[PDB]
Amino acid sequence: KENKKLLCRKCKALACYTADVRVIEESHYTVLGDAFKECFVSRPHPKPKQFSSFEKRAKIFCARQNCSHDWGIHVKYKTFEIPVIKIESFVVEDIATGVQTLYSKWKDFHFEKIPFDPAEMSKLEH
Amino acid sequence: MDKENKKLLCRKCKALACYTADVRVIEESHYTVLGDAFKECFVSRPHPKPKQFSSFEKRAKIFCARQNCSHDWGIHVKYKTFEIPVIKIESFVVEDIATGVQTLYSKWKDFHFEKIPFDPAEMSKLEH
RNA sequence: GGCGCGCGCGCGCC
RNA sequence: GGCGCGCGCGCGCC
Ligand SMILES: [Zn+2]
Ligand SMILES: [Zn+2]
Repeated sequence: KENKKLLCRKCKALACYTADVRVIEESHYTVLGDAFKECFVSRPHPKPKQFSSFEKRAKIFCARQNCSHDWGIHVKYKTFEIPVIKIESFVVEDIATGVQTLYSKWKDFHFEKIPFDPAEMSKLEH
Repeated sequence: MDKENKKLLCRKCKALACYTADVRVIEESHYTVLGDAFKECFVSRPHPKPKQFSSFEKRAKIFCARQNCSHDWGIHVKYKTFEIPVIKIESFVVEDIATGVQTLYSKWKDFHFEKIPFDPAEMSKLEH
């Protein structure tokens, strides 16, 4: 349906749009685009682990000045290296009303959840 | 012997608070404790945001009597003609007497024991 | 990241 | 007190 914005919960800076969100295995969420990479920084995860289909390499934080709010992790998924965000760190804002809402779990936030597609990235990267 | 009775220990200092046998439930939601033995285990002071709700008149927040703990245990209310303490299971360690196993419950609804309903006749029979 | 629990605390409703 | 929500810190399992 309509498009929404994701704002950092701590500093409230624009993070990304739900239009660029892709769902893996119906439970993990990543964001497509090179623009988004400017929004977060990556750093060594203290306790690296491997679950489901990923290999946890680091945690990502808000790229902003004094913010650095924990946004999620960065992993290895198949032939890719992608960030994985937790809805709990962001504020969802309806673009046409300014109405903001907070979700604790991805399952409680109902929007168009488009599945992650490897062919969708090799088309934008090649 | 009844091997369902449980001890309630202050979560912060581990001191004995009371037994589940002395616990009475008001309106299927609020839990209070019977007897003076329990009255010696806590202290109280006026509540910040309180008073009227349900059939209660929140008259104070109660804490663990141990001067080196003072853990929050609940509140004291005016219920009908009585003045009673109301406790939150979230503040205690549940220890099963028969096996010593300790458990932590965040909600009364999760703690399963023989829940005896509060009854004024009981209150009275013990006052005279 | 998902799920779960713990510790400390704030706010609303009754 | 019950119920809901949020803030900060930590742990377990995958
Ligand atoms: Zn931020
Ligand atoms: Zn204590």
